[PDB]
Amino acid sequence: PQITLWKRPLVTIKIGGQLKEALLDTGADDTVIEEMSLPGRWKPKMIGGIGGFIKVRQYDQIIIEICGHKAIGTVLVGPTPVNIIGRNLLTQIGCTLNF
Amino acid sequence: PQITLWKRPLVTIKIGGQLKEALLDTGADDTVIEEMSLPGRWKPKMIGGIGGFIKVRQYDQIIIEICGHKAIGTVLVGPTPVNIIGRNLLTQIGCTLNF
Ligand SMILES: N[C@H](C(=O)Nc1cncc(F)c1CC[C@@H]1CN[C@H](COC(=O)NCC(F)(F)F)CO1)[C@@H](c1ccc(Cl)cc1)c1cc(F)cc(F)c1
Ligand SMILES: [Cl-]
Ligand SMILES: [Cl-]
Repeated sequence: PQITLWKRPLVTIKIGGQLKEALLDTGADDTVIEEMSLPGRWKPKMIGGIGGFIKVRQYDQIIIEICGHKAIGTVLVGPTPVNIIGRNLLTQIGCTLNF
Repeated sequence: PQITLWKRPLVTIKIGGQLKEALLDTGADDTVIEEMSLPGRWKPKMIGGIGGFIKVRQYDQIIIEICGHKAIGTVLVGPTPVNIIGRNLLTQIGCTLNF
């Protein structure tokens, strides 16, 4: 698909058996989801951006389905104001910016 | 151009006759630049990011070139960690997300 940017590029994702809405964010290095349980090992991480830093849990090798495309990668879980799909997963679905 | 996301989508911008580097950010509603002088009057604005909210100065109808494409619109100035080109200007340059 071709997604215009007149509104926030929100899409449905499937993660940890749950359907959620998330923002396709080219400015994010990482994928960050609001509090939820994920299986496996995790380690703490700090991520920064506008407003400063938040502490999150880093889960590796998490399968995700984004707008119907399956991928795998690291998923961070913590107090983000919005679920964001960052570059680490956007690359896997072949997402590019075009102008 | 077509920009992949294996690395940060950093581009050159020109504002106030000066070249700067900025991130093309589909997750950002607005465009926010690090401290600099801009002409005219400004209005107050609060923006929220991954770590919370920050106060910025809102300047309207600012001429800005983004990766060689001319835009004229709102630019926020404040304590952002990186210069961000958000949707307000990505739409002016005809940028879309594609996969
Ligand atoms: N309204 C909010 C917004 O648009 N804020 C905004 C506006 N204009 C310029 C900006 F910059 C911003 C800050 C966000 C941008 C998003 N992409 C980058 C993320 O990357 C890093 O954090 N670090 C990497 C590096 F930036 F440092 F490089 C840079 O921060 C929006 C939002 C809030 C937080 C986040 Cl995370 C993403 C989106 C939102 C809030 C909500 F509650 C519900 C929603 F649907 C949408
Ligand atoms: Cl990853
Ligand atoms: Cl590729």
